[PDB]
Amino acid sequence: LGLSITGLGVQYPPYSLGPDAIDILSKRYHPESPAMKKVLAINRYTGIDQRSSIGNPDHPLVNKPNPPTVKELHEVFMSDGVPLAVEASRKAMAEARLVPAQITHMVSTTCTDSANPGYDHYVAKELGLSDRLEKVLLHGIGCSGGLAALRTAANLCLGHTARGKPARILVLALEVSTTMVRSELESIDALQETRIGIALFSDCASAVILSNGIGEAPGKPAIYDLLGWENRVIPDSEHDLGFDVDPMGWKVVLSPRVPVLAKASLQPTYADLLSSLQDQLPSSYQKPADFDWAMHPGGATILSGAESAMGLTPEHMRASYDRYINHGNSSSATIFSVLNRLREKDMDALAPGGKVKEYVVGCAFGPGINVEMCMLKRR
Amino acid sequence: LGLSITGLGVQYPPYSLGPDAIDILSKRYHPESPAMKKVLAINRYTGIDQRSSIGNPDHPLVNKPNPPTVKELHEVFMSDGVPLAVEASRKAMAEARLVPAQITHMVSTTCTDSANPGYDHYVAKELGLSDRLEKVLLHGIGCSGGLAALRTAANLCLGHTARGKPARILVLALEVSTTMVRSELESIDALQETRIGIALFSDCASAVILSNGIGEAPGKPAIYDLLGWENRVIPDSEHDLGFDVDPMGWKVVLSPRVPVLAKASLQPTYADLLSSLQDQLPSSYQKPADFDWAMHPGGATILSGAESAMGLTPEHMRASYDRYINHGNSSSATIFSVLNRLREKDMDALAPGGKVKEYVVGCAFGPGINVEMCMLKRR
Ligand SMILES: CCCCCCCCCCCCCCCCCCCC(=O)O
Repeated sequence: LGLSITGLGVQYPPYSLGPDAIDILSKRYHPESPAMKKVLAINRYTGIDQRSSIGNPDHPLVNKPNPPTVKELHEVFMSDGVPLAVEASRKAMAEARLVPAQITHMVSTTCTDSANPGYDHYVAKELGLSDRLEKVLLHGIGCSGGLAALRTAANLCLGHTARGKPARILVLALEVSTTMVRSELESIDALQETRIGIALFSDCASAVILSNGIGEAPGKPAIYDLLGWENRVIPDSEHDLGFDVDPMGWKVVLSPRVPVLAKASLQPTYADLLSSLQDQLPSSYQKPADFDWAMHPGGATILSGAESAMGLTPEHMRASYDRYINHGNSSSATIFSVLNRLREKDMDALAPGGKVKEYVVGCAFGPGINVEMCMLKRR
Repeated sequence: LGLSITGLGVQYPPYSLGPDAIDILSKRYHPESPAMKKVLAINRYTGIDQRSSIGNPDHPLVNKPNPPTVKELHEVFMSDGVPLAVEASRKAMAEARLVPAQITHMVSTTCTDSANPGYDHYVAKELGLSDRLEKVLLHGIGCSGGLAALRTAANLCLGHTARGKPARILVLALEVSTTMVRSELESIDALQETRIGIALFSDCASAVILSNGIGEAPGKPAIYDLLGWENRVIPDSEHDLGFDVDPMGWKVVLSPRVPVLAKASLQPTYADLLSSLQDQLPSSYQKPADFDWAMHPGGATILSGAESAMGLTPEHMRASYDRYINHGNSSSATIFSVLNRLREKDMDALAPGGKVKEYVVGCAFGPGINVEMCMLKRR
């Protein structure tokens, strides 16, 4: 295929918040109620130690009499979110040793903004990218966005390959979820339903460069080679997982069924992934535990579910646990943060069998329910 | 390249709104004011006779004490817009002689909805498309979306060509703008600014099937072959055109510069398009007047601007005027409606000098400002 990730960059925002950040804001704006009690309790059962945020509980946006409107949310997405995407993209470009003029496409995603021009326009502008740049801003897909953007970039790379053209694609995910805290609080208080969104999600931008190899001076270094991918939708599961537009932003839909449906989808999707490319793999990469696993940490039960279904230890998904515990679920931006972390020396120390694996399965689930899986070779 | 459009389908909603529709609603919900007076005057000089709509001025969505919220807008996008998209897609597939299992990708666009799962998920499910379908839902681009989606589908088709696989891509645009009438009325009244969007925009869904030829019969019919494409961003023009998310939907941004910038972009974009394919065109197809022009009718001065810049008659853009006069500006869905109409016998009889052209230039502009242009060969 000639497809390789030649750079990765991750930018988390300045603030790191413990579980009491939610308690502070809840107390400030709502009297205690049964549903709030339940959710405040759940906020402490996730296994997330700290979450990344563009701000703290005293930020003016979330301290109005009302939750901020979707317009007010957009304003902060641009002032505090966009800067993170530019820095993540610069880092990925620096690692890949590419200059702005060499970027041929950009595939971006977010589920926590709506805008025309889209946020990718402003990022490309700050990076000084070409006025001829081909851009894709994906919408509709939430947490599976990082891998869906990577898969989309792969297809686009191969389109240029078919024409004998160099392709260097900036693949970007930016999520700013923590600003919707007051919206979720209002829904919990007024509707008295146990909405677990406030407990899970955080802010982040992450980027990789995907190259089709054409035009590279030979023997050029890469971090991962992209070998293959699979994608599926789980039937009759639209009502289980979603993010509905609202004058207050977007409202989380997240049912108890989600981690059950996700776990059941793992084994047959992995089978299809592996069968499409097994003849490219060595004898030491045959069963799920032989690989390192870059799982999107959608929640604690996704990780324990995956360990259970595939027969893995936590250390097989060490970088996933690392991001989840220390940063929380940053939706589409999390997966590239995981792949970035996985190749660092202190994750190497924790490799199952004392063997850092040459092959990595990536996996993510999102609204649909959409399942995304990919196979990487780590150089 | 082996790329062709093998089917097209267009579905307008049943209702047609004359210039009185805006008068009815404004009088019902707002006092007389200078800004309202100006907009009501301008409305009658747009060059539009009728605008296609999912409803009439007595629709309950637009007759509440306040404008509908973006949540209420989504509900109607889903109930009234999605069925148009399913039917436009069905018709494109029918002309292409394809069954649901043959569709390998879907590339969709809208700027008048935000949802997760996006509207494309629900359209694909209604059509019975594959659980393995690769989907792209574009955001951030508004009116240029039809051609951006076509261009994106072109790169994706070629991705499959690189692997020797068949690609048949459903390319879909759906816009429902008429529902934001109370939002724009409120802005005109409140801000006392002459906002002309209310007078221009309408509702439509349109779709094409783009094929990469692999596994097609030798010399398989098509309606158009896709020969090439160009895309550019006009620098320093983000403020000139846009669609900002808001509790009441999205608010139109439009400066006086737009017609001049659009007009001025034609010559260099066209020159680049043609330079990239000079020895694929006959010498009888060199200057703009040599081609038929499928121009996105953004407004009357866009069509007249193009005539002036490029030395064309109104009949060079006959299908563009036909859509504009009779249906209004349906944003991203308009271009495929124009391309569908252009090939009808009725438009043939109005060709410049009675010469129906073998090559068609498609052109659209949207927020960015993004310019898109493509070269089609008509069969
Ligand atoms: C800026 C001030 C910081 C305030 C305290 C920080 C705590 C914030 C709680 C997080 C709110 C979560 C809102 C849910 C976002 C959902 C993301 C997409 C999920 C999906 O794809 O369905």
